[PDB]
Amino acid sequence: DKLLLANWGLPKAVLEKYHSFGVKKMFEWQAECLLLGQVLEGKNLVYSAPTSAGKTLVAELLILKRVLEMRKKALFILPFVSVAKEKKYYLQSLFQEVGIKVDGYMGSTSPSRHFSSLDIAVCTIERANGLINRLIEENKMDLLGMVVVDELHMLGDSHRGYLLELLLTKICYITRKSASSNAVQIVGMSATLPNLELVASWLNAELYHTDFRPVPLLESVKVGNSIYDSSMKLVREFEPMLQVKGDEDHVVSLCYETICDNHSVLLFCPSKKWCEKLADIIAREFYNLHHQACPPVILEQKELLEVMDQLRRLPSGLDSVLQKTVPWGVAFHHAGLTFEERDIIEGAFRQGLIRVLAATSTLSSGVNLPARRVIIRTPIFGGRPLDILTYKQMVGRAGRKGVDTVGESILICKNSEKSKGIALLQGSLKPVRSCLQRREGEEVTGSMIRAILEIIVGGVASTSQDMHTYAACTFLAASMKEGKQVQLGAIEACVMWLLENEFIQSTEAEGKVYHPTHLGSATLSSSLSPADTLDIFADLQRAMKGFVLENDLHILYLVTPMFEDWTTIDWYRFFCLWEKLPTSMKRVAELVGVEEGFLARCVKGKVVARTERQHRQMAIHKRFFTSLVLLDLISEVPLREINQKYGCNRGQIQSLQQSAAVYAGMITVFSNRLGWHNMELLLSQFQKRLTFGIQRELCDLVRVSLLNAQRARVLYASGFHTVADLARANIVEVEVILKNAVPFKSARKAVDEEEEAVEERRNMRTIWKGLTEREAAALIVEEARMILQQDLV
Amino acid sequence: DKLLLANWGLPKAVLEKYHSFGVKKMFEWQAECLLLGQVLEGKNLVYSAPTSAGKTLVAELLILKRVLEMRKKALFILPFVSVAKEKKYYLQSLFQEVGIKVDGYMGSTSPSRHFSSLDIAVCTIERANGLINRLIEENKMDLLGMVVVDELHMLGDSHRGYLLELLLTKICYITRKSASSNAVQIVGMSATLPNLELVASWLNAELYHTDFRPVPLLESVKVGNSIYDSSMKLVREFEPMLQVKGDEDHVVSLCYETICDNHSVLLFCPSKKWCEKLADIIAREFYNLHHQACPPVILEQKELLEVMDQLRRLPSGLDSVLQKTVPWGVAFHHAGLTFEERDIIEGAFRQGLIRVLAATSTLSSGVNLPARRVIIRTPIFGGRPLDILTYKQMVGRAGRKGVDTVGESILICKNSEKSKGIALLQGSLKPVRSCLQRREGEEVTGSMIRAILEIIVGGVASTSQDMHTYAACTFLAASMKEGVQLGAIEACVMWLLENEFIQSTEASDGTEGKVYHPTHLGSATLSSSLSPADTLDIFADLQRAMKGFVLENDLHILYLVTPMFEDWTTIDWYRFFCLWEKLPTSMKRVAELVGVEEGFLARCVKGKVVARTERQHRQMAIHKRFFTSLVLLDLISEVPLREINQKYGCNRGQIQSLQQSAAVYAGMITVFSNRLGWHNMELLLSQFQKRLTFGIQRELCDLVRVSLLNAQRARVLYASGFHTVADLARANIVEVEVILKNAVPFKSARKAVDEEEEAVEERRNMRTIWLTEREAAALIVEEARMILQQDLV
DNA sequence: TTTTTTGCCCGGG
DNA sequence: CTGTGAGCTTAGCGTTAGAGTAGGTTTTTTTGCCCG
Repeated sequence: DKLLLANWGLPKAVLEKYHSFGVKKMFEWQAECLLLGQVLEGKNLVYSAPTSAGKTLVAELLILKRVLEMRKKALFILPFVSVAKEKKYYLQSLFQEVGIKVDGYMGSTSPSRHFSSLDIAVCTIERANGLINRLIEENKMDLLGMVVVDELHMLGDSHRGYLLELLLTKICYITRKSASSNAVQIVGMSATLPNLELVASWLNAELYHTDFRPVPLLESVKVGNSIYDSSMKLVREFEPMLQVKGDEDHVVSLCYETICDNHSVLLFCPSKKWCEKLADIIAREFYNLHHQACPPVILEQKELLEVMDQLRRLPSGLDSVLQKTVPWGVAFHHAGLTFEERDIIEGAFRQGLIRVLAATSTLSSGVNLPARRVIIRTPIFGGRPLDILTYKQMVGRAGRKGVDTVGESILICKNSEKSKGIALLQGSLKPVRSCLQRREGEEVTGSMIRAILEIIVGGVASTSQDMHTYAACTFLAASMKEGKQVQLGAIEACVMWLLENEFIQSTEAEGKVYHPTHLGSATLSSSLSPADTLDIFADLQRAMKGFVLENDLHILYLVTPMFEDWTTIDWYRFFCLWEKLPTSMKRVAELVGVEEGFLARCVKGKVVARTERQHRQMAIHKRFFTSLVLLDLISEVPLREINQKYGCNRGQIQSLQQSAAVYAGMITVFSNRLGWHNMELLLSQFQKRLTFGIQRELCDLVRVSLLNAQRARVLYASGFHTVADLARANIVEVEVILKNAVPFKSARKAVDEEEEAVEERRNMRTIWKGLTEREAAALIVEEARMILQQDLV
Repeated sequence: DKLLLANWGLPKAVLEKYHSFGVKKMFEWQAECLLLGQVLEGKNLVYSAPTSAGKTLVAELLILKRVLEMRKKALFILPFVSVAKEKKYYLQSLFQEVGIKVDGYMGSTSPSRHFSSLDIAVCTIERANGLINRLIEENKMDLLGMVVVDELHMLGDSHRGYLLELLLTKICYITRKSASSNAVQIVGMSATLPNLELVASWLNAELYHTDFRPVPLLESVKVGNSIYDSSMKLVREFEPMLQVKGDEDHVVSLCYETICDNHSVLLFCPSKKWCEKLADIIAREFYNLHHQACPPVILEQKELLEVMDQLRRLPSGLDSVLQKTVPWGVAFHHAGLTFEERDIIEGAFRQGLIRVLAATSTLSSGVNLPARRVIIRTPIFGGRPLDILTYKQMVGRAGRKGVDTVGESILICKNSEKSKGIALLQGSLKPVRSCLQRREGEEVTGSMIRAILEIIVGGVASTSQDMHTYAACTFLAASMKEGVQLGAIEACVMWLLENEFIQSTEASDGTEGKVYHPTHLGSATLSSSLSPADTLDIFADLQRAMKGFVLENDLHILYLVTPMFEDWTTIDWYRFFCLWEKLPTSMKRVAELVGVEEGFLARCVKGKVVARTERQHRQMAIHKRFFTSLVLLDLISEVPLREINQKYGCNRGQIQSLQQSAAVYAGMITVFSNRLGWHNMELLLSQFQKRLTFGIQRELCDLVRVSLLNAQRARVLYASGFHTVADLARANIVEVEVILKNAVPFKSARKAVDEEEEAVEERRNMRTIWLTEREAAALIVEEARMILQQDLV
């Protein structure tokens, strides 16, 4: 009964919470992983097990042990905000009865407390690195007592997760420089990489690996009728029941085959367009079955009506394809949907009301959504062969906790190029290699630059000897010394780059000693990338030369998120959208460096930049086009009009809203630390406006009149009007309120002013077909009184 | 028995203060004035006495009575800040022992708490008309218990003082409107106008006027050798005691002829330069008399040992002329002297240490200095015939209240001037007339527009029928009913509509006609205390700033915060053109956006300032304000004042008039933008207002001894390390260098793409000091440790 | 021609 | 708008310059940081 969790010294509350939330006994692999000789003595640990096992239970027990016994702050680092929230509630629900002050840093969420009062901080990678920089800047690094790290195999990505090398390297360096019984214990989960012994020995960790699964997975590939296992054993020839030309690979039959068993099918797709198309086809066959009408389909239509009606509450309305599919238990789930459509369709699949769910990779990662069967539609995604890590992560969802006894998965392929499928079933992950590693013919990399930047700006390792001592702690150094048995000259080409771009200063004494500029501290405090800072700071300088206070577009530009290919841009539509801009906004285009000749060149084709002019002219226009969308969001333009106007979609929009609201807070901290306090107040005073939710005190008014919420607010800020009060107000009183609600804009033409600049000031005061307040104050009374005449009935 | 103040039943604490401050018995005209039929009952009072009488003792006893008999608040309205401050401290030391809360609103000094807390507010006219607008807007007029008006004859001054008509009209109108036992007793004091009974009848006041003064006045004209009485009766022929080179009028002998009896002289000159000439001349002859030693002048030089050193102790230094004259008890006093130099010279003259004082009109008004003999150098002043009021204000200074028995005045006149000279003695004040009156061929006057504006915007008399009911309360109407305005009232609202200060509302409450409401430009104009004639420029300057604001430097914020003046100085258009051309492109950019132009600057050198049309008339106002902005920048740029006087040609009196006015304009134009709803521009202006303070703290002034420590560099050192100069000598040069580099805002040494090299040269030249920071950081320690070995002894 | 994913901290009392 | 003496080179003798004065909040009180 060594596996019975009650023996392990858990507090009874947590034991019963595990009895509530989970299972009473650990798996045997978990009992081994906790009992590597020094792990319970505080040795660092790296381990790997399938995600269907109780992967985090080992870490959670190690978290609780250290925080009960050593009573020091712990940091839990997770790859995504959604996982960070899900795990925060789990950890709170598990530990709160013990009083462990769990909170976390993720998205816009913050503890609303100073860190030194928490016990567990749950973080995304971005905010875990940011917090450690501030612990180093505050020199409070002594507070941190543990770090826990999921998906430690992310070290090899240029986009994200290299921060996880820098983060652990900073911890190791400060510890090693102090040490040369652990100050910080590191626990890492790494999904069974090869050369995982290298990651373990780099961290001085114990290593545990198992392939144990609560349920087995039959990975297989389909070509033609033939079904092969991982060994290429032909196990079945498939029958294309419900044979139709509607799918030449008979995807419907593999789904229907499992629908006939009353089990749930998960179906990964190359694209949102293909995913949307494929869910329509499947639903039409369940329509075709039921309207022509072997096992029948069970539809549970009483619940599908509740789900499909609940989706009607959402501001954008129910998707015109979900209207076709959801009545049959067919849905699609991808990041082209809004954030709530995702949450509702996830919950409806977790309970099995939806039984077929077509999806992109958004169900591979970020949400744990297990299924009984996983179908993967092609080995090629876009123009490229599927990442074998994505393949493993997709098929890893085929297991369930006893809801079936096995998992199954099917790669679908054609008979040509079949080996490019089998290469996934027989392959394995590439060895992980740190992004710090230069190519022999190449300049230093942006992650090495940022690694070197952070230490200096925090005042750690200001000497080049200390920079070489830091670099010896990297996973690159551990990887190099293993593989070889040049980095000393890669530091120099970074420090020069940090000098030539003014992030650091050199001071004499024998040698040189380096310090942050304000452009250093600003880059670090905003936790921007240096490569992005040279675009943001170049935009900020050109505003100091002439900031248009007349309107929001110029300051939206400065706070507009930096994205690469946030959409495809139709440069001809952008050219038209710029050409028709109002005068006081076309003046913003000229001042930010948008140019007729560049848009025309981008209409006439496409450009790949070859000069520092061309490399930033793109970065100007791409940022400006993104601001034109943000301008329409704060102007409350309907999203259905934005999508048609810009080619955007309602998922891209909602992520833009969430990103802009954070950029305004970074670039306030950026300008605050460049000392540009006249720009900080303009940005901080605008951070208060760059938000998009309904002010609930107004809600019962905007519920009815569909007026712009500022009109509702002034009709609330004056006289506290409900709709039943607006029906009583005098049309002349409302006209005076509507006239004196706005910030002033004179109607006259000034001397030496173009009338095309005056017309905008008089137009901005109009309320709609050109309703002046004289007229609008009547129509608003007519609307209010005619509605009230139909609401008290 | 009615003359002895003890018999009037004062509270004994105030009797003891009057026994301390002056004569214990009232003058007979004061007892008669206080015993008009109803002035003690509460009826308004208008009275006149020569200013050397106890003119204000009447109003002081009326104040004290009503403030004790009623818990209502007195408002004491005085023509200048100097007399206002003096009256405040007098009234404080008089009433504080009774517990009456006396404070005031003057010249950028304000009470510790809002008017609700006070019993008496002593204020200038413009801060009186300010406060009265706040009492009307707050609807707190019930608090106003009494108004006491000095210099009520100023109602006819078109430049300033007509506000005393608007103020009293609005008090009378709100009294009439609300009441129609006196609600607000107005006590008015005036010089003896011909039509003073009309001013009394307008206020329904009782009238008293008398010629009694304790020291009788002899007026005379010296024409040629010959001295005439007021009747042109010859009294004496004067031959000069002193032979003097080029003293064709014997003015030096006219001074000396009473210096021989130890009596002081006050000499009024047409100009500052003519004062300095005459002070030098008179000093030369008193030196010559003593060097050749007529009776030798007694100089009391032991007392001048303080005064003349105290002028050397002053940061102005002892003026190049004052070095020569002050040892001999000759001084000059005019608006070009720094305010502390005036106070020292006033005190020495009041003590009798100075025995001849030349002055411009600055001692005719706003300063009480008596002298036995007043001499007026010409009947023509500055190309004008001298004003008969100004002459009587000058001559009124003759006679010293208790020291002397007779006052003498000599007007000096040429034989050609005789007709104009005699007319100043035989003449008398012109009848007062309100400036609200149109000339039959002229446009409606700005005094009426500001009158009609304030009622509307304050929420009073919002209908034309009420405007006619207001107009009937003016002193204009009282002037006319004794015997055209019908078009003036309607033309004003036509003007205030065409210039968007008010809103025409066609209210539906009846067919009777329109209602008028404030715009935001109305409220801003009123609550800033600006004239409508100024806010047509202050708006167009501020409106053209919104189109593109240079945050890169202070100059564009200062161009919004400078005072507005006509002929603050002469502008040498060549040394402006040569000085605009010399600006950095950081600031030559601002000149483009502000609207300064070569086609105007290079035309003023070659033509005349006469602007024929509104385009040119504003174009001139752009440039004159920009020139004032350069001077005001240099004052905050720590340019030494001796340089500024060379660079622009202003003087150390105008500079203080600019420093005092600009600090207030930073407040007014905040509130102007605040009411316009331009809350972004308000926040830039409100932050910048924190920098417009010019007094360095003496706690920092220790560091200011160091040659390299600009007040910024001293302050940031004191902020960084609270350093004594001993500690700056103790400091490490590298630590100092780090402090010097950390203190500044970041500016890039790099050039950016699509800059031009001048734009980056200005960032580099702005980062250095008049030395690179490393270089200065050595010299500063070598300087500090050179000081310390000299400072320890 | 086409996928999903992430940074900041304040203001009350 | 005026008037006349203030200013220029060699200096004996040309003609431009020149008065003084004023507007606005927030402010105190209980102080600071956790906890809004």
